[PDB]
Amino acid sequence: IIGGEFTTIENQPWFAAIYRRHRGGSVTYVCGGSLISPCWVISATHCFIDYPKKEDYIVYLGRSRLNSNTQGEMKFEVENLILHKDYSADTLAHHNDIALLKIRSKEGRCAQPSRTIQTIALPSMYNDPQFGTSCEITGFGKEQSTDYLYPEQLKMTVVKLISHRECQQPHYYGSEVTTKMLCAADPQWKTDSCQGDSGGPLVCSLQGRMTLTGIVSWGRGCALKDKPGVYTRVSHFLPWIRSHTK
Ligand SMILES: N=C(N)c1ccc2cc(C(=O)Nc3ccccc3)ccc2c1
Repeated sequence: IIGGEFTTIENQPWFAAIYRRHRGGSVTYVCGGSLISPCWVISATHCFIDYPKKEDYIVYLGRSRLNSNTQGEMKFEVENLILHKDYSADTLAHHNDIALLKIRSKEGRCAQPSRTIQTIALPSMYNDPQFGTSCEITGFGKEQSTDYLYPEQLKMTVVKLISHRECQQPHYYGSEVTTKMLCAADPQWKTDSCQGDSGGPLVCSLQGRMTLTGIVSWGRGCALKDKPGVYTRVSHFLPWIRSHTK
């Protein structure tokens, strides 16, 4: 997250921290995710497509720091890694950038909801917030594009949704951004998601309900002028999510 504020997991209790185990035992951070039901975390297929072995992943819920075992956190392995069969990547745009991770503790249990571990509601069909609505993003991604390290403390920021017609303007993304994607950015271009925030949530309060409107997917650079963050439009994928979690 470029700009924004440092936060803790009690403020974003649906946030999942996803890591990967390498040959030799080193563990590195991969992407964010969101808890949609006790056994299911939703994220972005581009985070996993090049390393599709479910055994390599570690998922934490209730974790506030990249290298601390936060009090109350829960650690999980991935029982089922579901990648979207029509996922694809263009030079900038990622398509069907959505994935499901069925999670299990070493005892075979799903998440236990608590003050610091909670689900986030899915959106309803054909009912996303209007352009100009403020939504929040959360993640352990880069603080500056030139950084190679990720921040130790979880961050959040607030951005505004941008219409499809504005996002398809020539100086924005043209025809590369589709109706299955949602743009969101800072009008002053000082805060955004960045590399390492992929898979994480874009949460919008809609009609008084906190909702997982989007999933961090792609963007040209980070916090660049006329280059919004692009998010998978979760409401489009409700049939896919329902069918793949049944
Ligand atoms: N400007 C943004 N909001 C934004 C969002 C997501 C991003 C993802 C990556 C990224 O590294 N994606 C990726 C990583 C590995 C394989 C495929 C895509 C880089 C910059 C981003 C900026």
